[PDB]
Parts: sequence; structure tokens; C-alpha cells
Amino acid sequence: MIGGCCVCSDERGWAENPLVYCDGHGCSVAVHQACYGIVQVPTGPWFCRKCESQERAARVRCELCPHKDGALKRTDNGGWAHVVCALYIPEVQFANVSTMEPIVLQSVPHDRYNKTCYICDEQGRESKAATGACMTCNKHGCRQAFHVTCAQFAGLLCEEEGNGADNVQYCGYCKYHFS
Amino acid sequence: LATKAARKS
Ligand SMILES: [Zn+2]
Ligand SMILES: [Zn+2]
Ligand SMILES: [Zn+2]
Ligand SMILES: [Zn+2]
Ligand SMILES: [Zn+2]
Repeated sequence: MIGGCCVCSDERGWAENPLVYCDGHGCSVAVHQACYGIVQVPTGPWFCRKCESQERAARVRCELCPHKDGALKRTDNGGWAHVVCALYIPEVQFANVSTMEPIVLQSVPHDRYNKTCYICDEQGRESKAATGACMTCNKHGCRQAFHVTCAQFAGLLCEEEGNGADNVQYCGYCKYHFS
Repeated sequence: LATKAARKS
């Protein structure tokens, strides 16, 4: 459902950071090596964590949103979560930043699970809107809440420069406040 | 090459 990398959306690959495609039957995951923590890109077929696991897509959903495709990693509680959800929800952590797994939920505040996604809700999807965790519009003062994956397809996500050598602040904005 | 995760604030 996304063309290039499904984590950062960039469509260009790079010599030491290539686009890697999952050969998983029924899987259309494509990610940069550096966007999924791939240790060594194989000289043949490669499989995303989900397609390597021992259960069918029916049960393998993200704990943090209602969207089904995209690049998943295992969580603390032996669940699953989008890499992009983990990036753009501030309190989500990674146990190992090199391999980018597992995704650590345990420090996610209760206040991220008691919101309704406005994008979902304007679509009239009241069950989906309450599912998972929401990020908050990065505009000062605005308290609009939305799934990371919903803002991704609405084109509402962005990587802004942060204080530090190469610190990225992964954030988003509601339709009112983008740039 | 630093991953997206390693760059997160
Ligand atoms: Zn990427
Ligand atoms: Zn796959
Ligand atoms: Zn997700
Ligand atoms: Zn939503
Ligand atoms: Zn806003």
C-alpha cells in the first residue's frame, strides 16, 4: 500500500543503505536496511520478521494502530508493532537500536491509549478510531490525536532535526498545522 | 550506518 520504503517513504535506495524487499508470500513489505535494522542484507530472498514467524496474518496486527500492512517487529509482551508507529510515538523504545527489536511498549503512558484518532473518526470509523495508540499534533497548543499510520497515508508525518549530533525528532501535524 | 531507531530522541 506504500510504494517505496514503508517506514520512511523514501523511494531511493543507497549503496550502503539499500531498499530490501520481502519475498514473503502475500507480503509487500519494502524497507531500507537502516529502517528495519537488518544486520546483513542477503544475496537472495529475505523475509520480514512477520513472514518468518509461525502465525498467519489474521492474528498478526500492530498493537498501536488498525492498519495491517507495513513493517512489523515483535514487542515486549510478545505482540507485534509497526516500526513507524514505534518511531513517531515518543515513549515507544527499542531494546536494541541496531537490530531495532523488540519494540518496547512498557513505558507508553495510559494517556496514549485513551484517545480517538480524528482521521479515523472523520472517516466515520469509531471502532478503528479508539484502537491502539495515538500520537499528538506537534503544534504547540493543539491536542489533535491520530494514529501514526493514519498520518503517514495522509502525508502528515515528518522527520525534523533535533539537538545532538544526529538526533532526529519523529513528529507529525494535524491537517490544520502542517508547515 | 545508524538506524532510524538509533537516531530517535
Ligand atoms: Zn526507509
Ligand atoms: Zn513479509
Ligand atoms: Zn502501527
Ligand atoms: Zn486512525
Ligand atoms: Zn494540530
